[PDB]
Amino acid sequence: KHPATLRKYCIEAKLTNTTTASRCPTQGEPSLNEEQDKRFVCKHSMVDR
Amino acid sequence: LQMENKAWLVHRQWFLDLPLPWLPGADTQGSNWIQKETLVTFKNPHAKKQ
Amino acid sequence: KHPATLRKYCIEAKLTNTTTASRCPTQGEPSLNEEQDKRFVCKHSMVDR
Amino acid sequence: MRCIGISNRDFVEGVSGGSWVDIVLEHGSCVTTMAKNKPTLDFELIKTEAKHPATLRKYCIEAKLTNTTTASRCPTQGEPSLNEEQDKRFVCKHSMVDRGWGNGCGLFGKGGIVTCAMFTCKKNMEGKIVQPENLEYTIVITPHSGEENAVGQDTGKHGKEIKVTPQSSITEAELTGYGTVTMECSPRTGLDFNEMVLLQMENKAWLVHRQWFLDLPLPWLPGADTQGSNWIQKETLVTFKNPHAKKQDVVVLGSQEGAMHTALTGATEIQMSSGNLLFTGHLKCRLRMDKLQLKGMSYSMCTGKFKVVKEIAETQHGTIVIRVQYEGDGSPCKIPFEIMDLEKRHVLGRLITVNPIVTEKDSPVNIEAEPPFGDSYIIIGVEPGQLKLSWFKKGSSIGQMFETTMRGAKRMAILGDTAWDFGSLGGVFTSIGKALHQVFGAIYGAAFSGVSWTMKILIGVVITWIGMNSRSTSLSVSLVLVGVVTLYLGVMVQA
Amino acid sequence: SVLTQPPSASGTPGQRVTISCSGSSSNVGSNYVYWYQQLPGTAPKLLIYRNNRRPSGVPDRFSGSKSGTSASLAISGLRSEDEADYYCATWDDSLSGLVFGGGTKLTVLGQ
Amino acid sequence: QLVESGAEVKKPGSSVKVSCKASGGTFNNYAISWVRQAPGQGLEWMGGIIPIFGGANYAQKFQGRVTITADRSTSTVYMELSGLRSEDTAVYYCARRPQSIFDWNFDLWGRGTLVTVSSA
Amino acid sequence: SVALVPHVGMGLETRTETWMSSEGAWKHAQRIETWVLRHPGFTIMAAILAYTIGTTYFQRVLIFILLTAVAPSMT
Amino acid sequence: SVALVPHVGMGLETRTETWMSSEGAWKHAQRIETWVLRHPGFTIMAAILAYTIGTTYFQRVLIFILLTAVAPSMT
Ligand SMILES: *[C@@H]1O[C@H](CO)[C@@H](O)[C@H](O)[C@H]1NC(C)=O
Ligand SMILES: *[C@@H]1O[C@H](CO)[C@@H](O)[C@H](O)[C@H]1NC(C)=O
Ligand SMILES: *[C@@H]1O[C@H](CO)[C@@H](O)[C@H](O)[C@H]1NC(C)=O
Repeated sequence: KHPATLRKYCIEAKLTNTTTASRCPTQGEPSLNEEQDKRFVCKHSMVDR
Repeated sequence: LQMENKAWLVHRQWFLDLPLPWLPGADTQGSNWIQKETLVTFKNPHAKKQ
Repeated sequence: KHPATLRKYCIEAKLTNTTTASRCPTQGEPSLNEEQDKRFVCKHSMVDR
Repeated sequence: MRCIGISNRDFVEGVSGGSWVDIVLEHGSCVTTMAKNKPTLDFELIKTEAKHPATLRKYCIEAKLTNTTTASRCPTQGEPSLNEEQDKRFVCKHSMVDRGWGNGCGLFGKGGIVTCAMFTCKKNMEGKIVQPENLEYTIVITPHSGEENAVGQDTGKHGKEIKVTPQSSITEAELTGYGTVTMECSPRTGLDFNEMVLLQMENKAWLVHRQWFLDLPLPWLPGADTQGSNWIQKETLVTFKNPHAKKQDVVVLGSQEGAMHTALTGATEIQMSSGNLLFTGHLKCRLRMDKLQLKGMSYSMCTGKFKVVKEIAETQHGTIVIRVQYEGDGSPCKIPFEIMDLEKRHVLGRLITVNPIVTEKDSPVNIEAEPPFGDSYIIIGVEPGQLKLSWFKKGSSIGQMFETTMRGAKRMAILGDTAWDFGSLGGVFTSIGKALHQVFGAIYGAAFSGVSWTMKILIGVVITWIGMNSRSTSLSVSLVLVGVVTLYLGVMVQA
Repeated sequence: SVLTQPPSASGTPGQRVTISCSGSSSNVGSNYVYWYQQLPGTAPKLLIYRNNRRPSGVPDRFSGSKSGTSASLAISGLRSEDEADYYCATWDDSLSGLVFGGGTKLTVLGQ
Repeated sequence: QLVESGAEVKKPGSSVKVSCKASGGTFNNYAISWVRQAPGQGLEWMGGIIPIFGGANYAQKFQGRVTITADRSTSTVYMELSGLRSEDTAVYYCARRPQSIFDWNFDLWGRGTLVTVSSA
Repeated sequence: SVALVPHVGMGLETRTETWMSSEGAWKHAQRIETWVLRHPGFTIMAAILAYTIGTTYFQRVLIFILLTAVAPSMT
Repeated sequence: SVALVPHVGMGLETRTETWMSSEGAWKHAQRIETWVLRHPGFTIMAAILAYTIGTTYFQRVLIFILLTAVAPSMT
């Protein structure tokens, strides 16, 4: 009786508002306003430019 | 553990070691999922686009 | 000529909008809505209750 | 400027007696071929299409149960039977329950019980297949002149897309001003599509091994079924539970989409929405340059003033590209381009844009050249108004040899025994090496099939240790070589 | 700085008229020059791309000229259709942006 | 193949976001630039972006005042202007160009969104 | 995957049957058997390596068994 | 489940990055490390058993890694 939630796992999700940003070679890293929000999933990588 | 009208009696450590996005349980907004990288894939096949 | 900013560093900061959240023992972690905004610096700890 | 700017660019230099060269074209790469008296060309594989795919299974990733039926026999009276137990659209299982006077049997034993539920599929993944004759590789050939590749909606007079199929594997591309280029490709020695499956999930598709696809532990339809209702391994998507020995139940195991995604790691992702497009894999082609001539070789030097409209930009292949306009007379003229030392006493570099010419006065042309590793000077034009451009290259010859050897080893890692055709001109050493590589690759693929990269690292370390602690010197050397190659392959694998 | 362009242009039907756009070493003569026709109450239309190459849309009567540090647009035959504001856009290496001209309103006589 | 956002009437000191929805081919193959034409004035280039790459570049006049972004999920490009003022009144266009750094031939245009900084 | 970290050795087992005890009792062994059948080449190499490394037949057999069980498991 | 046969050592790997390659590169090592951290009691037993069974130091270590890798992945 009287259970308390310890953790809530996610088993199914949806991704929206996909957006990309780039800073071309030697000039550092790209900036997205979405990286400030923690409900956006972000990743950094290099592309040929 | 309660997953869509089924329940299990699991070990607490095993439960907390699950590699899925999760919320603290104290969470109310329900949107600051953490460990989200376990449920999303990032692709840069030829290093031309992400 | 024509410099490009590679990075911007913070030397003098200020803290405002400090908030805190607590969870009773064995019940997991506290949840702060601010903790979803990367504009907020956060840290987790333990306090005897 | 497309092949420049691709990190996987490859430089193929030289032709044999016959003006042909063997090249392997990969999807993510580029091949730039240079001959003694031929225009430099860029080769890219930009499209692989599989047509008219045929399904062979329709594995179910999410099912449900709707008509649960149970049958029981009192103890000592043998197993029960249900009518649905002969229905192929039903999942059944036999168990035991405790029975007695309270239950309603009257014999106090363990009575057989069987429960059946109707299995219905809600989501499935189609494992289509294609005939190796239905593949179609699209290859773009561009003459790699300083001439701009043009803008869309108006003209496509620069890029030349040649489609190659197993039926018509020899095709000719007529490049305006450079003659024609003949490609003798072997699409039948590429992916071996007879052993491949085009696995299509909800909105995502993968190219997977066919035996791996046929060994998947999910319920499947033969692929010729239009009504379903005859799934094979229905037991893999359901669980029968008899808590204690009182009541027997059955439930489905939940959507297998995520588990399938986990199972697909190491399979390359393809496209199957608007046709079956595979942006993965290679194509071996033999390139015939006999009818390929430099454009405007019967021109006179410009004898005018060039201006650099875009400063020298270094690429990631060791070369440099410079964009020069022409303000002079006799517009269709050769550009006097050299890469010398400070005193202009030696020629230090080679321009890989052979025979740059100016078609129009104000039209800019961007030359690509490979300067030396030291300090060098780009000289553009003639005495009146000559442009002398300084440049410095950071690398070194030893480093370049190391990088070239590493790229060759990587090519062998991916195109095992097909790398020997990458820039082959026939040759006997190449043939002997290719045969030896075929034998060794057969042995290695037999001994390391289905093994992960961590297992490869472990086995390589074990074999290297065995070789180092060996009595025979020849056996020690052979084992050390095998172990080091295995370590390299385990470090370079799963990409 | 910006591509200086003639604010006022005048012509008569059946007459060939050209517009002059003069830039700097980094505006024009170092980058392609694009000419646009912008009628009132409508978005600009690309007249000539690259260095005076006609897109399929514009008729053959339209054409442009490019020089060492200036450009020009040529009109084969004239009409009231050529009464519009004209802009020469070219990438500026020093300005680091697509800089149009001042805009040329071409007036066609016949009223 | 390029459709812009509807008309917007704003107030001084505010911020306005303009939407330009391109097709799939134009999103993954071409760049999109933002040109604003003031009332009775010549064309002006604000900035652009390669939607597939997403790195935005702006005219030196608009540093810190214009934000251009793309929505790869909806295949849309947005321009956000901060510090709206009387002189910011103009029509705004989104044009489709190749993603090469030398060619700015706008072979496609939208229809312009009138950002009217006034009261009606 | 969550499927790679099952709830087996948690020491919570009672007389009541578990979630998929009947199913999952032999699934790992069946997978190893299927993998060995599909990859006879790696089994021979593992046997040779175990014979070479193992001083005694207990060491050799244990090494071979562990290698054969590991090869599918890592994959 | 289907996730336990992940299409890893099937050959036909091109120069284009495969599906979930980055994560799958180290997921298995991560899970073994987490298992060893959460279950140090079995790891010590494996070390003792490998030392006893192993004659030479190389055999001891090989048996140790084999045991500690099979233990979590065994199910
Ligand atoms: C995501 O996109 C939708 C439009 O489809 C928009 O309404 C919403 O505000 C966006 N969310 C964020 C966080 O940008
Ligand atoms: C921080 O506190 C101030 C105090 O009035 C408030 O105006 C502001 O909205 C707060 N910021 C956040 C992000 O909550
Ligand atoms: C399941 O039961 C329903 C009862 O409404 C029946 O109509 C249907 O035919 C049954 N399906 C079977 C027996 O497969």
